[PDB]
Amino acid sequence: KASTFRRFIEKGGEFEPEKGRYHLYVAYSCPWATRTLIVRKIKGLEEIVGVTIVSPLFSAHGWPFGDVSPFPGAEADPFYNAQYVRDLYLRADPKYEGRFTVPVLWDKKTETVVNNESSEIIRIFNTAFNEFLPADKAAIHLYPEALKSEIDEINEWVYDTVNNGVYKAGFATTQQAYEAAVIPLFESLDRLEKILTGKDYLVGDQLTEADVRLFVTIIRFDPAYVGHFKCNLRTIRDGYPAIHLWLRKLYWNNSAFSETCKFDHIKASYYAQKNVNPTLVVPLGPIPNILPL
Amino acid sequence: STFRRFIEKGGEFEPEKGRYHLYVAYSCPWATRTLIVRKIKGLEEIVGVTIVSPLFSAHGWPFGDVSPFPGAEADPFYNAQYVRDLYLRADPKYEGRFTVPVLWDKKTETVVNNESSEIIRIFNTAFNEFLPADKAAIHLYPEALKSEIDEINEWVYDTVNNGVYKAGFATTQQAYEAAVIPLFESLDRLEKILTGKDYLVGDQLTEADVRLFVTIIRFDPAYVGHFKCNLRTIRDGYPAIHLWLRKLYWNNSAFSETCKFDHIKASYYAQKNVNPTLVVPLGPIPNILPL
Ligand SMILES: N[C@@H](CCC(=O)N[C@@H](CS)C(=O)NCC(=O)O)C(=O)O
Ligand SMILES: N[C@@H](CCC(=O)N[C@@H](CS)C(=O)NCC(=O)O)C(=O)O
Repeated sequence: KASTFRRFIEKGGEFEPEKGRYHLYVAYSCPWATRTLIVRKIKGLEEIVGVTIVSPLFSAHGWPFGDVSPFPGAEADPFYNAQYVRDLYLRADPKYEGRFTVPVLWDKKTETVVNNESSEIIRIFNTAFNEFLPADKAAIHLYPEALKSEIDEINEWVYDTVNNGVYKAGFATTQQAYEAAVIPLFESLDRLEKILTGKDYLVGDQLTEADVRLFVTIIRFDPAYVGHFKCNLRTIRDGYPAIHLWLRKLYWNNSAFSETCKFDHIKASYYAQKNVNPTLVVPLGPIPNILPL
Repeated sequence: STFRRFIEKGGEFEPEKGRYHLYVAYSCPWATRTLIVRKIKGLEEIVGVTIVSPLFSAHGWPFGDVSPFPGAEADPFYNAQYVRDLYLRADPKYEGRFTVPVLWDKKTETVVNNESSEIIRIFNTAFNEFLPADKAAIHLYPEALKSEIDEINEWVYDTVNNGVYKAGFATTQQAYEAAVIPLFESLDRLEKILTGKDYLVGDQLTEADVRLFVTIIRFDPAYVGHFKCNLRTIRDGYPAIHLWLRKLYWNNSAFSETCKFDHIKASYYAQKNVNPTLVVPLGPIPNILPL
């Protein structure tokens, strides 16, 4: 089901570019939301766009805030005493009938959802706030014109077979559906492994959003997807050395990627999914969550 | 286990060819012990075997005609539908568990022994009169090594053979962690023992290797994922264990001919209480890496 709040932050538009007006609601466990946290740090937007961390322990009413479901690092809603993320959506639109997903890019002025599509939120962040940033941060652009077509091409099959692929495998309820998802997933990892052989970045020998969008899946792979989602033909760390190297360089050499990566949130969210893991036990491995360089 | 008799000249169960029969599941590591030793000792035409379905049911282990699965067999002797039918033929008032392995006596129609650690010891000597000289000479629990074998078996049994189950069937975070940490500590200890060695004890194959093997061969294919025994894998975390394991599997056909990874994975991942989706993962690929 596609996200249905698809607005932008544009001069003269509904959502004028401003400092201290827009706010992200996210779960650290969610790769889609983590995309927006990574790009928020890359672009130096921490004092321009606020963030609230919901509890990673998904509930019968959806994402709870940290007062409802305490967890280290999870926060109460600062603004409306919202108890679950759905309260934000119903505040924005009492008749809303979509899903109550994170990430939420929220407008505090008009009290509505600007955009709840991670792929668009991170593109908003490329330019919408540049006037509020120092020159070096303003210049960063993870979706530049010259590389857009190439980025779109690799994004298309990474999204379908890898970003969504792990879920297609993990949430499959038949053997047939599981196999139909996990095989194209690992074929695409085989392909990414070739593309990344001898390279630090997927596109253009520079960091782009294609890297960000892949990273949020791959960083969760050995710690959660291999076991919980049965994506276990091989691991990243032992089966895919070019991807493994690319992953570790992003994580260990760029604080935007490590400081937004909370492996305890990640593992707690996935392994609390009772329909898949009814014992609710969280495995202690793999050790470590990500190997050093 | 409560049938604990032996096969001895002059005893209740005389050593004979064609009289005793094993009922086993390929998925069960305890039962696989008896299959491995059966082949090591060349007993295939002396002690029969029937393979039950790995698809454990509400009535226990079914036979292959009840719950078909490649390689699972019908009961040849009593049209048994489930393993419990053998136990109840032996003792209608039996109140124990209907476990495999079963070492069965076709003559008196009873369970001689349903304890794997004793079945494989019976196999060291009880049938030697029926064997060629080279098979007869094999003894996997020899007097000179017994004390050392017993020492390693004690903690392998407690923390590794049983440990994977203590971890996988724990229902609290606390109990899982209490089981999985000693499991991997004991793997660390075994890794040191096996560095530069082909065998755990005495530079020769013993029952200690067999009893460890049945757990380790199931480790990357099932225990890591299904039982959350995932601090590290054998193949990438434990090179000395991995080498020992691969030499046994690839160089001694008793260990490969009796290793059915499809049965192994089907049994574990059909356990609804742990894996309600019932999906069987396609990995790891391969089940065991080559030498
Ligand atoms: N297409 C959205 C997907 C966001 C999404 O699916 N988030 C999940 C968490 S990983 C969520 O909030 N699920 C709650 C639900 O679907 O009810 C995006 O990329 O931002
Ligand atoms: N102590 C016995 C254990 C045998 C055992 O537990 N077998 C399991 C399969 S791995 C079984 O048959 N479980 C059926 C049950 O408990 O009902 C031995 O080592 O032979």
